[PDB]
Amino acid sequence: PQITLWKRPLVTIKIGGQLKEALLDTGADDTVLEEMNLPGRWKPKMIGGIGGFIKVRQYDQILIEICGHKAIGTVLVGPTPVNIIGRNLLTQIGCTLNF
Amino acid sequence: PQITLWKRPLVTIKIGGQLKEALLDTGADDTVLEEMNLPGRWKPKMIGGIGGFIKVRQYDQILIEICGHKAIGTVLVGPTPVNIIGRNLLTQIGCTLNF
Ligand SMILES: CC(C)[C@H](NC(=O)[C@H](C)NC(=O)OCc1ccccc1)C(=O)N[C@@H](Cc1ccccc1)[C@@H](O)[C@H](O)[C@H](Cc1ccccc1)NC(=O)[C@@H](NC(=O)[C@H](C)NC(=O)OCc1ccccc1)C(C)C
Ligand SMILES: O=C(O)c1ccc2cc[nH]c2c1
Repeated sequence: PQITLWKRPLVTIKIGGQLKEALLDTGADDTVLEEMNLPGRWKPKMIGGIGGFIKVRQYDQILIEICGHKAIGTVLVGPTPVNIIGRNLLTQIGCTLNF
Repeated sequence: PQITLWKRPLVTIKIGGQLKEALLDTGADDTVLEEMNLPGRWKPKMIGGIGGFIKVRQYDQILIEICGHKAIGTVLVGPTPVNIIGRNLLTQIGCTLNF
């Protein structure tokens, strides 16, 4: 699709077999989602943003669908106020900025 | 341009005869710079991110060029480690996300 930016670019995602919604975020290096269980072993990570740092669990090689488009990569899970799809997954679906 | 997301989408901006660089940020409602010398007065404003909330300095009607595209809008000055072009200005240059 082509998504204009008059409102937040929230889209449907599927992860862990569950439909969620998440922000397509070109200002995020990483993907950070709300609390959920994911397969495999996680490792602790800190991520920083506006306001400071938070503690997350890093899961590698996770399947996610973003508007039906499949990506595999690292998903961070933790107490974020919004589900964020970062560049690590945006690149996998061939997402670009255009003007 | 059509900008891929393998690295941060930093672009040249011009504000008050100063060239800077800033991140094209679809996850930012607002535009936030670390500094400028924006014409005098400002209004306080709160913004939030992943780590919590921060007070910033709001300036209205600021003229900015983003990759040579002229825009006018609100610019916040706040504790961001990276200059951020948010959706309030991305819309003005016709920027979209595409996949
Ligand atoms: C999501 C993270 C993985 C992401 N960070 C990174 O990519 C990394 C790895 N961080 C990194 O490099 O950190 C280095 C660092 C950290 C701390 C100190 C010094 C240096 C990030 O926070 N990125 C932000 C910018 C940034 C980039 C690099 C370093 C630091 C900050 C966004 O682009 C990102 O899009 C977030 C996503 C987000 C949205 C909503 C909630 C939480 C997070 N938006 C924002 O932080 C913006 N906020 C907002 O747009 C919101 C939601 N609105 C808002 O506040 O509106 C007004 C309002 C709200 C509430 C009440 C009243 C008014 C902000 C830049 C303006
Ligand atoms: O999920 C956790 O138990 C946890 C605890 C501490 C840290 C530090 C970074 N990530 C963490 C996750």
